[PDB]
Amino acid sequence: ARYLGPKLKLSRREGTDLFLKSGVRAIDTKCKIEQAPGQHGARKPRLSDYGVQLREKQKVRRIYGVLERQFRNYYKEAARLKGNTGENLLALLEGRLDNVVYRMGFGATRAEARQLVSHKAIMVNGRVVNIASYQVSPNDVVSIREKAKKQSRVKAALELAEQREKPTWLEVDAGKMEGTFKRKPERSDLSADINEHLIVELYSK
Amino acid sequence: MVTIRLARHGAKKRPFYQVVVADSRNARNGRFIERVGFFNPIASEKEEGTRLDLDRIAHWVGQGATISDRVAALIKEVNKAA
Amino acid sequence: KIRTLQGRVVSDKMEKSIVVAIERFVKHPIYGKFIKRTTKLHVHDENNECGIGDVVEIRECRPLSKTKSWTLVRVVEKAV
Amino acid sequence: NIKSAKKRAIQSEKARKHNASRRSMMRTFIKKVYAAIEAGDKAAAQKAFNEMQPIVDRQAAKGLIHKNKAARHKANLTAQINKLA
RNA sequence: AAUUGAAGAGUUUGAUCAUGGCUCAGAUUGAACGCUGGCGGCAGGCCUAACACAUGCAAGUCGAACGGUAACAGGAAGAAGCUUGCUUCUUUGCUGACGAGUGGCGGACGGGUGAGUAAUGUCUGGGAAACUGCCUGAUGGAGGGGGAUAACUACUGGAAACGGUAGCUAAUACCGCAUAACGUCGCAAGACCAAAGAGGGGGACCUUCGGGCCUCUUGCCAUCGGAUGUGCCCAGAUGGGAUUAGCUAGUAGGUGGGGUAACGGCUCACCUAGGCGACGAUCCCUAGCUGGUCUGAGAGGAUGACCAGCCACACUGGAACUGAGACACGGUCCAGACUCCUACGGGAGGCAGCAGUGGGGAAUAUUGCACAAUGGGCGCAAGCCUGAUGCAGCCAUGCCGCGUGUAUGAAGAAGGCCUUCGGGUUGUAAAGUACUUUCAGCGGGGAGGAAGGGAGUAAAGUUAAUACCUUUGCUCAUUGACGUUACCCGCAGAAGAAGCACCGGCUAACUCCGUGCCAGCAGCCGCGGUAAUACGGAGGGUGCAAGCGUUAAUCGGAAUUACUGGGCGUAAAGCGCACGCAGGCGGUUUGUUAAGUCAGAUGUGAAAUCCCCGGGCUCAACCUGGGAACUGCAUCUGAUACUGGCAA
Repeated sequence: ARYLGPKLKLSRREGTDLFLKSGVRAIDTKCKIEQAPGQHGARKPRLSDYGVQLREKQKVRRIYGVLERQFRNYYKEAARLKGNTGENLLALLEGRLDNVVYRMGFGATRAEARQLVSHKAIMVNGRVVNIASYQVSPNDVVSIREKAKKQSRVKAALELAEQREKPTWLEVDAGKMEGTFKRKPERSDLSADINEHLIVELYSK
Repeated sequence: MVTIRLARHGAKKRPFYQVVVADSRNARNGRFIERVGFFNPIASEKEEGTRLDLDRIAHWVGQGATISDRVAALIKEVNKAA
Repeated sequence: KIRTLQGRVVSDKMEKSIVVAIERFVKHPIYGKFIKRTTKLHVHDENNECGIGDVVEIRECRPLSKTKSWTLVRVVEKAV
Repeated sequence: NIKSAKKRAIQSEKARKHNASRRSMMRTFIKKVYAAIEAGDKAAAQKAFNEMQPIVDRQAAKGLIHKNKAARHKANLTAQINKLA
C-alpha cells in the first residue's frame, strides 16, 4: 500500500530527480544518476510509445507516492470535473494532505510529510487528520499539533524549505508553524516538465 | 389503513429515516404512496436534522391516515417553526 | 370529447357485429422508417348497418363478448 | 398444526355448517319462486316472491350473500312475473 | 451545472497492396482455483438438486366481549401449635391476575423461492360494468325477546391420533320480533331489510338495597362520501425456430335463461357460420417481467445476483370452506410418492421462514444476541408476540481507506550475480547514527443512535360534579442488543505486519548457468535437434500490491451483421430471363384537411440507481438534500413547409 524500498533507484529509472531524498545535502552526489537503474542500466533503452506514456505515469506516481488504483481514481475524478483533465489531475494530486504538508516545509520529503500526517501530528482547521490523501480545500489552515511541534524533524524541514522555491498558492509561515492553502495551484505554477497529456492518453486507450 | 411512518434507509450504525405515507400492510422499506419528509437522528449540529412537509401531512390526516409515534413526535418537535 | 379511431371494415359476416382494421403509421425503432401497421378489432354494431369495405369511426366501451370491447359511432365513406 | 389454526379450523367448520343451512334455505325459497313461474301462475309466484324477499334481503344483511346478488335475484324474478302477469 | 466523446497490434507473402478470419492489449463478475495474507469501513455470500430433511425458534393477542379458577400472590372467615401474638391448615374468584375454553381481531401481512408461464404475465398509456376489514367525514338509529352450545361434570370407545353418549351455564356467539330511510326491488303504487354491549367515575333520588340514574370514553348497526387495496377490459411494446402454414365447434357472433362483487361463451339452450393466420396464427425450444446492472463515444450488445415494483409457486395432482380479502407457506379435504409411529385396527409429517444438517457441486456463512430503534399484529393502555428488523459471528468475495516506518548514511562494507578479471551491479540498499508511533498490543476516559413510556402536580375542555377521561405545560425516577462502542488520552519500543505475475514480438522489463526436437513452454506468431534474452534455475529488472495470477462468462476492440456504420466485374456475394399480385417508392399546380412532422401546455413516466450542484461520516467507499434526467405515452392548443388523405 506504499512503496517501502530503494528510493533513488526509482529516481534513477526515470532519469530525473523525483525529490525522493530531499533531506540534508544538496544535489544527489551519491546516486549514480542516469547511469544504471539495474545491472543492464548502462544500455540506452530505445523506448517505445507505450514506454514513454507509461514512464510518464510512473514518474508522476513515484513523485507523489500514489499507487495505481488510487491514481486511476484520480484520473476518473479529473476526467469528470469540468475543464482540462491533465490540469485537473495535477490539481487533485496537489490537494493531497501529505503533499501540502511537504510544500509548506513541514516535512523534508513527501514520505516524511506522509508520516507526520499519518502519526496524527497534523490538524486541518483545528481537527486532526490522520489520512495521507485528504483533499485540502482552498482557504484552509493546516498546522502541526502541540505534540510533535518543536520536534527536530519539522524544524530541520523548515530549514530546507528556504532552499526550494516557495509555492505561490500557500501562506507558508514557519513562525507559528501553520499554513493556509489559499487557492488551487495553476498548471503554470508547478514543475513545468511533466507531460500530463501522456497520462491522459495512457488511461484513454 | 394508511400510515405516515418512518422507513430506515441510511447505512449500518447510521440510520437515516424517511417519513413516508404507506399502506400500512406493506413492508417498512417497501411500497409507499408518497414520501413527505425525512428525519436524520444525527445529521450533525448544523441547521436541520429534519424537514417534513406539513401541508401534505395535513392532507393525509384529512384523508384518514394514521401517524406513528415518531412522526407524531417530530410534528411535536417542528411544531409550526420550532 | 371522446377518444375514437377510424378504420375500414375488413369483414362483415357476423350477426350484429363487424371487424375493423386500423392503420397506425409508426416509425421503426432501429431503422427510422415510417411503416404501416394494422390493428384488427372486433367491433359491435346494433342493427349491422355497415357492410364490407366501408370506413367507420369506433369508440371503446365495456366488453360485449370475447374480445369485442369496441362499438361504432359513425359510418362514413361506404363507396363501392 | 399446533397453533391458533386449530381454533380457526373448528370455527370454520362450525360456520360452514351454519352457512350451509341458511344458504340452502335461501336457495329453496328461490326455487319456490321460479318453480312457480314454470307453471303459468301469477299470484302463486307473487306469493312465493313475497315469501322469499325478506329472507334474501336478510341473508344479504347477515353477510353471507353480499347484497348485489340479493338484488339480482329479486330483479330477475320481478322480470319473470311481469313477463307473465 | 446536469452526455469533455471514439487509439490499435500480431499472423496468409520471397516481398507488396487489398480482402478476410483467428488472436492479443481494456472494463466487468453473486465468481472458483493456485500462491500469498496486517488492520479497518461499507456492501455481498447455494448461480447447482423447485433434492431429502434431524433439532430449536419463525403468529399471536385481548378478561375493558363471556362463563370461569388450573396455577401464583394477596383479602375475608374458621380451626390448630398457640411466642395472646406470629405462624400452619381449610371455605370463599373477594382482588391483582390468569392455564384451558367460547368469542373478536390477526394467521391473505411480514419472510422465502423462480419451478411454471412467451402472454389468463410484465411495462407504458387509456378505460367501465365493480368490491373494499382496519382508517376518516356526514346523517341517523342502538327497542324488545328466545333457543342453544363449548368449557364443566358423569360414564364410555380407542395403543395412540382422536372421538361418542347424557346433563349444566354465559356472552359483543346464534336466531327471531319491532323499527326503516336521501338503502334494495319496482315506471310508480307499494313490498322488504340491521344492531351489542363494555369500561372509568359520581351529587341527589329509587333500590328486589346486586345495581338502577347522570356523565364521559369506547364498541355495534344502516346509508352516502373519501382514502387505501384489489378484481376486470383495451391498445402498443416485451425471446428463438417456417427444416412448424394452416389452426379453431363454446370455436366467432346473436337472442334468451342462469352465474359473478362486476362486464364477458363465464355457463347452458337455440339460431347464425363464423373467428384467427404469412403485420407469422398453430406447433416446438427457451424463459419469471420491470426500475435497473455490465460494456459501449454513441447507437447498440449482454443481463436482470443485492435493493425496489408486479406475477407465480409453497412435497406432487386436484378441490373447495371460513373470511373484507385465499381457492390459503408454518389452515381444511381427497389422492399420490417418500419418511416415521403402531397394540397391525389405524395414525403422523411437509425448511422454496431463520440457523442448521445429508447430498449435489469448482463454489457460497452461525443450530448467535435483542426487541433498544424502525415497522407489523393484538390491546383503552400497560404490555405480549415478531428468525421482519437492528446488530453481532465466519469468509480478501468486492469497493474504499490506512499500515509494514522516517531522515541520514560510501568503508560505494561483506556476500550473491556478471566480468573484456580493469571493474560493474545489487546499492543509500543494509549495517551504523538520529527521530516518529498510524494501526495492531496494554491501561484509563467516553459521545450518539432515546424518542417515548411510567408516577405525581397545575391549567383548560367536558360535566350536575372541584370526580373520571382528554390535551397542554412542569417535576421525579428511569428505558441500549450492539458494547471491554465510535472517538479521545497515556504507555513501551521500529518494535507485530509483502507477496504475486512477468521480462522474444505484440508488451513495460536482460544476462549467466543447466538441458539439447528432450525435459518442457505457449493467448497468437511460434521456441527447444550444444554457445536458448521464449524451456528449468540464479542474479538483475518490470508491473501490480494485501493482494496477485489462471480459468469461466459478458461487452469492447469487431466498420467481422455496418440504423448511426460495410459490401456484390475478378476476393464471399446480381435470381438464367421476364410478367406481375400483396409490399415499397412516386412528375407538376391550386384549394381543403392536419394523419405523419413541428411548437407549446397538462397528466403520467414510483422510490432507489446514473449525471450535476451541495451536506455528513477524520477522507474515501458510503449515506444524504435539491435539481436534471427518465430520450416515452396520452390529451388539448396551435403551425402548414415537406410527406400522406380528399377535390380539381
